[PDB]
Amino acid sequence: LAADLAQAL
Repeated sequence: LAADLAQAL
């Protein structure tokens, strides 16, 4: 999940 969110940056 983290990678799925962190992509925003």
